Amino acid sequence: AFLTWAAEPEHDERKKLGLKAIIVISAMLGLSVYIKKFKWSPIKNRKFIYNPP
Amino acid sequence: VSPKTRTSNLKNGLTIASESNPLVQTATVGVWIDAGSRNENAYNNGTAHFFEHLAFKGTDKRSQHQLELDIENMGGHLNAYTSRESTVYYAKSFKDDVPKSVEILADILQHSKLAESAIDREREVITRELEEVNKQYEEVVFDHLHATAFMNQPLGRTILGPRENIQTITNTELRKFITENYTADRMVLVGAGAVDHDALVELAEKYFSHLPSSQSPVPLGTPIPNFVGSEVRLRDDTMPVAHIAIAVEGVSWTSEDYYTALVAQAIIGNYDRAVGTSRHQGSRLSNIVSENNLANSFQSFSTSYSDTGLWGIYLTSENTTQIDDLVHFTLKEWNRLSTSVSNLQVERAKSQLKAGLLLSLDGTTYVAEDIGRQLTTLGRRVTPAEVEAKLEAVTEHDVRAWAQKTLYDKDIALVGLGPIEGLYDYNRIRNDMSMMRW
Repeated sequence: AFLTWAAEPEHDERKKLGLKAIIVISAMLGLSVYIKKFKWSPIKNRKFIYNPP
Repeated sequence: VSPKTRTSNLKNGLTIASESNPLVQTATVGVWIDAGSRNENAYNNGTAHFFEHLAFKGTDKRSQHQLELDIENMGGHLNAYTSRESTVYYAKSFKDDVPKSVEILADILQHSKLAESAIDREREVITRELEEVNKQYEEVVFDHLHATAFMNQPLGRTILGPRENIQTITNTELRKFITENYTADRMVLVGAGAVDHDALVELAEKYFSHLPSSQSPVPLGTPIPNFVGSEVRLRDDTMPVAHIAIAVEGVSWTSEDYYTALVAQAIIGNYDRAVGTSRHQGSRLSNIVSENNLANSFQSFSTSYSDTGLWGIYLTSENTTQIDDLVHFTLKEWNRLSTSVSNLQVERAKSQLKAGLLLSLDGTTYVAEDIGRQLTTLGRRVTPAEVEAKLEAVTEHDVRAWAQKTLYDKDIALVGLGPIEGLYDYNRIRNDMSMMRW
């Protein structure tokens, strides 16, 4: 254990910062899906009537 | 100071309203009805317009030919139009031909034949009208505009109705429509020009006294519309001119913001490259558009109905690579009604409107149309003194407050016809309804 700490002494801080990053990034991913769908809905929902000239 | 509008009622509830002008020798009498296409359902949509054709096709007394001759002999003419909320039937004549004209109008409204043979004949004429409106681009644009703004609602239907209904309209449903809708409490007999009010009331008692009254008489101009932000694109690369309308939900006739909406509309104003003075107009949009050749014309509008309205602008342009600029600059001028307008623009627009609302009424038909419209939408003719007071009450704060709740960051209905490849998608147009700097 001690030697593992000696090789990577940032270990504890790194994993806590990673937890914060995971949470924020996941929420941003969820919101980015909502926003993309919101903005794209006029394109996805478009309908056509064709009357050949 | 114009002469006072006199108003009387009959017993059935028919209103008579008149404004005499002893300087003219002609008169416009007619019947304004608080009824139109909006009163149809989906199955009989087109009936009101169908009736307007049959009204001139012969009555129980005069045949089609006799009707023609009787009017020819009068010397003036008869005219009619059906809209979404209003039907009008009027007769322009000589001063002393007014009793003839009232009698003919009373006949065609109350005592029309609606003969199966004539229904069948008009059924083709009206079918041909479906393929020839196609040319009147402004009407094409505004009919699509109503269809999309009031998607699947009665205001969204056209006046002509679908082809399917035209083929299935019977004399029964025609008769039913005019029996339910053309009632005395919904009708106004209007005379303007060389008419005596007391003479017109006597003629009303003679011809329109046996009109049905409705079971539940509501006041004149009594109506829920749910506006849909949406777009119709009718791209046609072979057309040289693009026609674009953009509108938001506007104000009804009786809104408290009715005058505020008119002032805001006057701040943007109209423009037409073919008119000499248009390059010098005060409107900011006019200056941008004229300096940059962005459009052949634009026309701001504020259409009202009993319970809603559409406020917006109609643009025509040959500049097909700068449609984006035209739309961008137009909507940025709308943004400024929310963010920037001050007493400078507001007082200028009020000045221009105080005259404009009076100027419009320059002939007997315009006066009659004004009395008829006001009586069927508000229940009274509003005096110019009252109109001057309501306009004066509009402040810059009122305009900004109205624009912030009606225009700012709101959904639009958008119709484009012609070479509109350069018109961007809905989001980019709707994003111009706000300013990120504000």
